[PDB]
Amino acid sequence: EGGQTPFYIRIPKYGFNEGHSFRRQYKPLSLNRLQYLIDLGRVDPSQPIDLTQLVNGRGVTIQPLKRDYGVQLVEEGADTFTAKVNIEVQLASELAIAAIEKNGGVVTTAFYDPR
RNA sequence: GCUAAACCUAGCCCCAAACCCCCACCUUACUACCACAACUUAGCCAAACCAUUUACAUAAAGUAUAGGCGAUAGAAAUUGAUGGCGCAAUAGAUAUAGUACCGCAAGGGAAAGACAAGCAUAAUAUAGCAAGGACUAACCCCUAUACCUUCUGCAUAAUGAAUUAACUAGAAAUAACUUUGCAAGGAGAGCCAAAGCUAAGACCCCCGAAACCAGACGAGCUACCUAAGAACAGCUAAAAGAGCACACCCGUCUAUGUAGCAAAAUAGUGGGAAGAUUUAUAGGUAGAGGCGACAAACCUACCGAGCCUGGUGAUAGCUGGUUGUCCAAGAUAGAAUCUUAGUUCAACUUUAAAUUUGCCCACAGAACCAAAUCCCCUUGUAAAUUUAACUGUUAGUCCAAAGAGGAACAGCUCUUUGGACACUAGGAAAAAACCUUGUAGAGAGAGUAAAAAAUGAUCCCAAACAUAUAACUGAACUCCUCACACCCAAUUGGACCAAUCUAUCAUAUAGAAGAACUAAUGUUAGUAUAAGUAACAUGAAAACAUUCUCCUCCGCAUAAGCCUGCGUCAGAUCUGACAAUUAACAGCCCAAUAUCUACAAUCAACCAACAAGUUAUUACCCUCACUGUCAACCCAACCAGGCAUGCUCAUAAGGAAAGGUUAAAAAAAGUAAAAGGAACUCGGCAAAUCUUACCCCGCCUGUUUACCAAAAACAUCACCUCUAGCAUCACCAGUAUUAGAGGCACCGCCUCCUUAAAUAGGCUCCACGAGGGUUCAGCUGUCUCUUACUUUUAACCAGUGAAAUUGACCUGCCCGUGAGGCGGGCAUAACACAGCAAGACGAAGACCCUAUGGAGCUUUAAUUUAUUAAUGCAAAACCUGCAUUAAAAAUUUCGGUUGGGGCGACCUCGGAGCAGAACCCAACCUCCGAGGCUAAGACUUCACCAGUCAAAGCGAAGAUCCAAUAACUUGACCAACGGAACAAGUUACCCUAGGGCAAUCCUAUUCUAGAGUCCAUAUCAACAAUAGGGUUUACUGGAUCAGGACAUCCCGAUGGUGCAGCCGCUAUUAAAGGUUCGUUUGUUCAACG
Ligand SMILES: [Mg+2]
Ligand SMILES: [Mg+2]
Ligand SMILES: [Mg+2]
Ligand SMILES: [Mg+2]
Ligand SMILES: [Mg+2]
Ligand SMILES: [Mg+2]
Ligand SMILES: [Mg+2]
Ligand SMILES: [Mg+2]
Ligand SMILES: [Mg+2]
Ligand SMILES: [Mg+2]
Ligand SMILES: [Mg+2]
Ligand SMILES: [Mg+2]
Ligand SMILES: [Mg+2]
Ligand SMILES: [Mg+2]
Ligand SMILES: [Mg+2]
Ligand SMILES: [Mg+2]
Ligand SMILES: [Mg+2]
Ligand SMILES: [Mg+2]
Ligand SMILES: [Mg+2]
Ligand SMILES: [Mg+2]
Ligand SMILES: [Mg+2]
Ligand SMILES: [Mg+2]
Ligand SMILES: [Mg+2]
Ligand SMILES: [Mg+2]
Ligand SMILES: [Mg+2]
Ligand SMILES: [Mg+2]
Ligand SMILES: [Mg+2]
Ligand SMILES: [Mg+2]
Ligand SMILES: [Mg+2]
Ligand SMILES: [Mg+2]
Ligand SMILES: [Mg+2]
Ligand SMILES: [Mg+2]
Ligand SMILES: [Mg+2]
Ligand SMILES: [Mg+2]
Ligand SMILES: [Mg+2]
Ligand SMILES: [Mg+2]
Ligand SMILES: [Mg+2]
Ligand SMILES: [Mg+2]
Repeated sequence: EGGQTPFYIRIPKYGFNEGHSFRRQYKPLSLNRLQYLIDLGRVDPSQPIDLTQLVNGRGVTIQPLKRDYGVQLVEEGADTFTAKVNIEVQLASELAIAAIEKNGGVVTTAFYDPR
């Protein structure tokens, strides 16, 4: 800025990003999307839905190398979800647990290390 | 018509593949043959200084991490791995060649081979950016201030260009926009994804410093030193840095010369010339180093720090450049910044896109203490806001107005409202800034706008006109017939396109790219201009055998250097062949071991000194090989220069000062000069003559700034001060009467005259000085005052034949504007030749300012102790590690506004007038101080960063980075107060890039009013007023020639007088003519005869 102290140096530091490379990330899998994938025949609800079968149906795109650890079910679309699925994900809000149980479904949260 | 112009390939560039190749020679390299050794990149460069710091498959990932946490730097785990839209002789390699040539050396480093400019055929005719309108007609008429770049516009204010041809300067990401594919997914793994992804398309130049660091090359020049050599006539004087003076060395003063004979010479005049002298030969000292009788002197022509290669395409807020066509939008609020020669933000500009209000604006409304301004309903309009994406400009000039500063002036600094300029056109003379006028083309149509004067110094300046009806003239404005994108800088958008290559046709559609030159003191080649100019050369006659005239510190030889460089023949105006220089002279040397090796040389004897100057034994009975041998010569680019020694000392040797002519100027050298003899001049410089006296400085001889200073500077005997008790590489084969480092400079003594005239001259201390000043006498063309002759130059004829310079020129004078070129007058047929120097701001060197350029010097400016030296502590009598103290260095910097730059103040924030009435507006203008939590909406110091107010609701009544921190957070400095973490004084040695209508007053005319023995006018004439003219520092003369005005000093004419008269005094008129010589001195005057 011509010698005047630059704008990006007169504003104090704060840990907006400290640790960002190690804060784990999870790709959402909304119930809307799960229903949409089930209907069009991409995932198969007559077979346990793990991460492999979510990806082999191109339902979510997992990036291991960017510190994604897995999927998280999100409550969006709890209404209108009608499917009997045995889904294994890496997180779940209690509303998603409900949405999967109310229709006679089992949901289990597993863990997967980056390797 | 010459000169030229043209061509193809010889080769090369980038890839792929494949791992590539007889003799002599380290001594003086290219020479057959005898007794030591090799083993961290600093820094240019970024941080806009600089100091820590700064780069040398794909993906992960520009992530972790490092970092004045600034600039920037930056992993790993894991993943998986024969060809050419190339050049084609200024290109491609530098290449026909690392040759020629340059340099001592390291090293540098070429060229080329196959009807352009310039001229001729054919010189020109008043006048003028060389053209345009035209015209029957080339000129004549009217119009018309060259181009680029930089400053606000620039008449050329300044910079650049002789001219042609060739070569020569926009490379790329982050987003965005456009067009395709696919679309909740895209992508040929890694990435993105709340319509996004993938692909393509578009956008970021060239030349130039002083410098820095590293490694090489240089002491054949010069500075000094070493070894072993050489020179120094004659006279005077006898052991001396003695006197006069040759060879030799130096270089005082003047003149010539200034691209010269010479990148420092020539001629004369000069200093030394037995010594501290001069000099040939080999060796040594090497660049922050050497050497230095210190001058920043010299180290291979350019040294306040050599040269070459590399880092290097150094960097450059600075200068200069930046190449096809056409159209369109397009300009002067401000803030911060080691900042005002620049950058970033804003404001303004541009494009694409979205949306709906934008501008003008009455009535109402805005405070207590003149102009106008603000705000909106309508109305005339069609624009405005918002979003996405970039560049560019920024502290401009003039005019009207209101203010502040300098008078209410100085064409003066600053703020504000408006206009114009940097855009077109017409007017006021020329004219950026006044008045008139804009949207662009063709017309041999038309209507208008503005627009005319009244009553001191070269040469006045349109010519004229008192009285025939007021209208006409006049633009690119407007109308007319036709056609329309077709007149701004920086910038931005768009439509076209020259030429080349590739794909397909086989000029088009595409794709590419070394893709376009009126301009960089651009580079290379060609040819011009100055120019057939400056300059150069061959003694005479002849019968080519010879004779004559004149000249030389020259000639012959050796050495050094060079290497066939005027011998014959044959071809030309130099090329080839042939031939040569014969060793006795000179070089090329030596078997070993021990021994010795005290006393000079000077005609070497007298006196006298100091600087002190080979063999005995052992081994060998071998013979002349090898090389230089020439010349007109070497170092200076080819040369009035440089070059050691021996002998000839004016020549037995060697040469030629005049191409022919005439006898102009100016110039150069020389000779002569009447009377006077320094009156010249800064000065007796030069020349002629040869004498004297003093004063200042330095004791003397000597040395120094190669190439502007030879001195009053350096050195020097003598004296003094400081340090040092001693081995084999200097001091030193030395030892306190010695050695090194400093100051000073023997010795003795102490710690009013001058001239006619005058600003000049007048601690003791002999001798000396190209030192400085003064004087006597003489001398002389220095001068009063020039003149003649000779030589060179010169001018002409003949031969040979440059260079600076050059935008184009068809190249006048006077006045005005701001000048050969503009305006108004005047002049004007064309053309050589020789002169001159008034003008063409006619073609190196200085001075002021700037750069967060460079290099220094000093320090009590900041940082360091790495290296050394002392200690101190551990380590096994010496070295290693750590710490402290010092010296020695090393790296680094020099804030801002300013009287007239310096001195001195201030530098952030706040309040009052300028800024009278929303907002804002400068000051080194005017006057003063300070250092509870949550949350709708807003205001703001014209950016940002900061800053400010706040309904409701819930609870109680001076920045960033760093360190200490558990913390809740915390501070100093940053006051140069948007802040480098820590840096001053100075450059007379500096280098590069660049910029350059007077307050106070002087004088004359107006009231006379005051005086003058009476009386203003015979004189001063006070203040003031009206006139023409300047005052810059504190808090440029002289010679030479002079042109001009009159405001007249003289001469001329006239009036009054208190001159009763010449002369005086004032006043009018008059510029044809004239307006002296000297002493002292040089802000230039003044004084004096
Ligand atoms: Mg600063
Ligand atoms: Mg720097
Ligand atoms: Mg070539
Ligand atoms: Mg070449
Ligand atoms: Mg021609
Ligand atoms: Mg001119
Ligand atoms: Mg020029
Ligand atoms: Mg020598
Ligand atoms: Mg550059
Ligand atoms: Mg600057
Ligand atoms: Mg326009
Ligand atoms: Mg309104
Ligand atoms: Mg028009
Ligand atoms: Mg074509
Ligand atoms: Mg080009
Ligand atoms: Mg050129
Ligand atoms: Mg001439
Ligand atoms: Mg001549
Ligand atoms: Mg021989
Ligand atoms: Mg012999
Ligand atoms: Mg001989
Ligand atoms: Mg002879
Ligand atoms: Mg001759
Ligand atoms: Mg002649
Ligand atoms: Mg005489
Ligand atoms: Mg002397
Ligand atoms: Mg002397
Ligand atoms: Mg001639
Ligand atoms: Mg004039
Ligand atoms: Mg002439
Ligand atoms: Mg600066
Ligand atoms: Mg500097
Ligand atoms: Mg104020
Ligand atoms: Mg302000
Ligand atoms: Mg603000
Ligand atoms: Mg409240
Ligand atoms: Mg500052
Ligand atoms: Mg400031």
